[PDB]
Amino acid sequence: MDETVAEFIKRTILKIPMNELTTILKAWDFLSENQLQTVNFRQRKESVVQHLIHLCEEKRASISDAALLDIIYMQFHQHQKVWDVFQMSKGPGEDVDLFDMKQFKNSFKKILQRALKNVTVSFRETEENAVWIRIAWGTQYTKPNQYKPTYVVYYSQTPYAFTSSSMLRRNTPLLGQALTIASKHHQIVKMDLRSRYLDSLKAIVFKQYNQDSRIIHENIVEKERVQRITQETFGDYPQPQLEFAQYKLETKFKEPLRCLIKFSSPHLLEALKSLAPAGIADAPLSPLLTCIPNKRMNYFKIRDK
Amino acid sequence: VLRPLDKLPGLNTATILLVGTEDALLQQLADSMLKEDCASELKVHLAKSLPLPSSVNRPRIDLIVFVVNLHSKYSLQNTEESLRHVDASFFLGKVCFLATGAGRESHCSIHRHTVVKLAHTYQSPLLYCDLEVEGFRATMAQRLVRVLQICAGHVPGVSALNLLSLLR
Amino acid sequence: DEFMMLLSKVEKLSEEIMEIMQNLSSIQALEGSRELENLIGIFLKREMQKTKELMTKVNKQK
Amino acid sequence: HLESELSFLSTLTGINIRNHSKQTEDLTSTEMTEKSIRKVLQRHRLSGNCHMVTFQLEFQILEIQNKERLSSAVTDLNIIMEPTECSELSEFVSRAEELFMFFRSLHFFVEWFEYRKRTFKHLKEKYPDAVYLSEGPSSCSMGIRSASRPGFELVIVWRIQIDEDGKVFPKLDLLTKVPQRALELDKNRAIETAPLSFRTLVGLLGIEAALESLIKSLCAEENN
Amino acid sequence: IDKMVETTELMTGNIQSLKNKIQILASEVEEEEERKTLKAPTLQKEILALQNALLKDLDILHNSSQMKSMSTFIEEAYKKLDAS
Amino acid sequence: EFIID
Amino acid sequence: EEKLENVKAILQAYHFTGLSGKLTSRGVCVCISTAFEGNLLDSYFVDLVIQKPLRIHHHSVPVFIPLEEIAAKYLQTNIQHFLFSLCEYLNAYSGRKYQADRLQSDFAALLTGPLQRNPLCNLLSFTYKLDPGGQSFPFCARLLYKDLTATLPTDVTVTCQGVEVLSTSWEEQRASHETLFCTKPLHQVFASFTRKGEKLDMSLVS
Amino acid sequence: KKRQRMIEVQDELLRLEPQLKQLQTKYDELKERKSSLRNAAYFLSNLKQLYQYDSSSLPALLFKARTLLGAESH
Repeated sequence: MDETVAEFIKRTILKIPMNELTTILKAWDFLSENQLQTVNFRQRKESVVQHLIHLCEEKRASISDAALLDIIYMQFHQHQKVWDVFQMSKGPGEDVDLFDMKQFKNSFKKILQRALKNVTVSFRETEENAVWIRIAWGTQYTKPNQYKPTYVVYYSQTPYAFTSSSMLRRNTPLLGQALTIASKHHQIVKMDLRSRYLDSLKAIVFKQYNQDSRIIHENIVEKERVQRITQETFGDYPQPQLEFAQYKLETKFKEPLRCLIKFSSPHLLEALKSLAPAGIADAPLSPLLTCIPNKRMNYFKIRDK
Repeated sequence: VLRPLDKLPGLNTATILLVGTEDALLQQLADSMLKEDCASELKVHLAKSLPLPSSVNRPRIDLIVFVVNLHSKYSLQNTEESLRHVDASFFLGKVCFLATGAGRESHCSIHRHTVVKLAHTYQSPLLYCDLEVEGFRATMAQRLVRVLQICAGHVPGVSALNLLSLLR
Repeated sequence: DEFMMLLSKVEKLSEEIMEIMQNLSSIQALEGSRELENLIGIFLKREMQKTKELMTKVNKQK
Repeated sequence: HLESELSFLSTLTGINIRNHSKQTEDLTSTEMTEKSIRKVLQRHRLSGNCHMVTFQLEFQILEIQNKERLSSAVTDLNIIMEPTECSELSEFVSRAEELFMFFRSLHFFVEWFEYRKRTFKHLKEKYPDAVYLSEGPSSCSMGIRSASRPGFELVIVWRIQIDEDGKVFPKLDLLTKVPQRALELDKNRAIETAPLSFRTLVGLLGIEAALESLIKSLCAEENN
Repeated sequence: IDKMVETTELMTGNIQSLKNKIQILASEVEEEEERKTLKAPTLQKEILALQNALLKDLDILHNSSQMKSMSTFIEEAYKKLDAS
Repeated sequence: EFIID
Repeated sequence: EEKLENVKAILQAYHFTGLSGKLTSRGVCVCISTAFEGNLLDSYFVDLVIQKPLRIHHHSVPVFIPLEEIAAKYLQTNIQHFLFSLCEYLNAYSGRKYQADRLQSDFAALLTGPLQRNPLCNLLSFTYKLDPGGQSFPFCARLLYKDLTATLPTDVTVTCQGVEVLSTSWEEQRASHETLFCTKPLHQVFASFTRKGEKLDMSLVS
Repeated sequence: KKRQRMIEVQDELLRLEPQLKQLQTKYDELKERKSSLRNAAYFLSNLKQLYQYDSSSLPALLFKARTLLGAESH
């Protein structure tokens, strides 16, 4: 029931598909169990997006949880708006003995509104211990832009804080800036993992992903070796990168030669695993691609050797 | 280097040897080659490069079918890298050039003239097909068996040498 | 052996030192205090006989 | 694979697991309101030896298996081990019954015993005249004797203290007494501050190096 | 924030110069050295501090020293056999 | 790339 | 017999060592199982590779409560050359960081507000309500753990919820809460606080 | 100014980290250097000044006497 608040809620409601109305709307708690029966969810789209917005017209909806609704929308649609991964690093000393959720929500909002004074920062501490920040950016001259926010999934005590690579404005050095000040770290480093599958980034960065008698195949001793090296470089259940794993050359052709190799697959690490057995790749498939999760980063920055 | 007559034949054994970089299509073609219950003991051999690591007791290869995937230039360049390991007595009757992927004609990294020039400069039959579809395998695999019974000498009127004089 | 002679002396000490320890009633205060049974590093004639019968026989076998 | 299990027990030192016998007293009867949570009381005997220290384990765990979880727990634990060495750990043999942390205290109690025994066999063997040592499995008492002043003696006591949490706490005391022959000859405050300055001395050099340097500068004052 | 980093720069300059002068001092400390090991046990010194009892025990210990001539020596020998 | 970016 | 008398040791190591390592080729997988005092309800799967350049392969040292996972990357910055000692200090981090995690799952209703915790429960900040007498003023207890190895909290702040110094009874209660939290775990305290504060007397101001 | 604010905070974060490390080093060096020699070079020379608490040996002797029975039981 406000400007760019009711309209923002309306714009983020029809985005979700017809199946997950109840699942998303139970989470943000504006609709108590009594209010869910008033709206009939099964008739049409424009009917539900009009009666649901009315239920917060009577609830006097505010941007603080209007952004939260977008947060739960993104938690079920994290496989869009390809995520950056930032990596914090404290110096020498003891750990952060006081990462209060209250203090972190305060120490992020304070530093973010210190310079970006017009923002609607809305945290939603998830049950997997991963603070799901969403920041609606906008300079002091303008209102906070909720059209394209920058969701930040800071895993609570982890150095790593995934960030939705939405625009990469002059705020992305301040997004890391307030992230490394709220969480008591010292340095922010984009580790150069840029994948659209957040549940796949979480596994890669935290290393939580693997924890006939007549037909005589003449090259059977070679196919077995191909399978062995494929099963020794891709052990089991390769995670889905689904990201443009860039490879920007600076290599002399055997002065230098530049190209920008971009692997584009719906499931990258399971496509490379099915390359050597398919004959597209050599059996010792190059570390160059196999150590994409083992390096926890797919936009590399090292040089020739 | 493979030779056509280094090994004695079996008894009713007609052992083809499919040579192609992709082995999924080779395995499907071999499955289709034995789906029908023919009168010959077909011991189909698969491969990727004719160098064919030197293992004794290998039967007298009565046919080599260079499956050239027109979609991939690797399947060609490896074929010419496998044609330099063949006898001049092997290309007479006991050599066929399968050209899979052709007919789709939109994925062909190889022009179908280049494969016909390759199969005409070695004076051997070039049998076109599309190995990704079973409906064109089972009718082409039965062509590779009726060729195989010709080169293996199972039809007692037609030699391998007589074959390319019919497929010229 | 020298250790066996010392063990015989220890057997003599078993009669001597234990009697010397029994006479010294001041040392009886030790091992009888909560600040000694815990903080001070936390009838033995037959035990010393077991420290002679099961030690002189065992030392020789070594 | 059992050879590799022995190898793992050699590097991942849970100490040697030699005599292990797993029996199970199934107690899923109706006395415990069979409609409710399940349970089973297994019992295991786990005897083993360290480099020198031994142990035997009487180990009976109640395995509470709720209708949705398995709240594994312990009901009976009896430890038959070394005497004074586990008298402090006898607090934990009841705390574990009031278990895993006996394999982390005794896991580092044996490292402490190594840093005790090998350092003692270093200091006494490398040089033992001014140094007498009360050579025992638990007797950490070294003699000192300097003859520049004819009546001096010192003893450092390498006391062991393991808390209730299983953390080893090295009590590096200098439990000092000079005989009455020359107690009042130096007439300086060097002896009154000796056991407080010992805690500083160990922080300078290595813990064994500090003891060796105190030996070389206190009883080797006659040797040097 | 500039006053904060100016105070921090005053502090860091104070410290680079002051830890330079005490690293000269620390070389002096090593030259005097020339010629949780204790943090955990930082409170164990009170037990050392903790008379009629002292004199009686010492007199008994002198007699116990004669006892220790046969007892401690046997212990120093039995454990030596155990150690060997 | 030769793992250059 | 040897297939059962020397294989059950692995099963015996499962229930007892807290450091049983699966004998997987190319890196021993130390299945670290952890217990609080006499109860155990988690196991942590750290995956290693047997390489003289000592690399952990892909740990399950919990990354949701990730100071262990940071310790899976930072404790080896202290000691890793001895798996002897790393297996202890990592089992210490996992055995305390589950204890505080297990000191979390107890909380049912004695507390009114949400248990605003930390990963590893490094900061257990719960606004409970123990009210022996009825005069309602709750304590928000921010249990601050200096070390991730000691099971018991280190810095106890049982702060009165924005209220002045009440009568001596409630100051006595705060001082008793501090010393009962610092020395005795909440699993053994908030079961002894309902027992002492019988009938579950809640508050009026909170 | 906002970009300058981000740069100054980046310096302020770096300044904070550097000052924390420097103060940790300051405290460690103060303790070690100032107290070690004033205690070691004092005591080591005071021990030299000596060489070149009455119940302590009583407790040591009691421990040694208990060690006799402890070794006998071993």
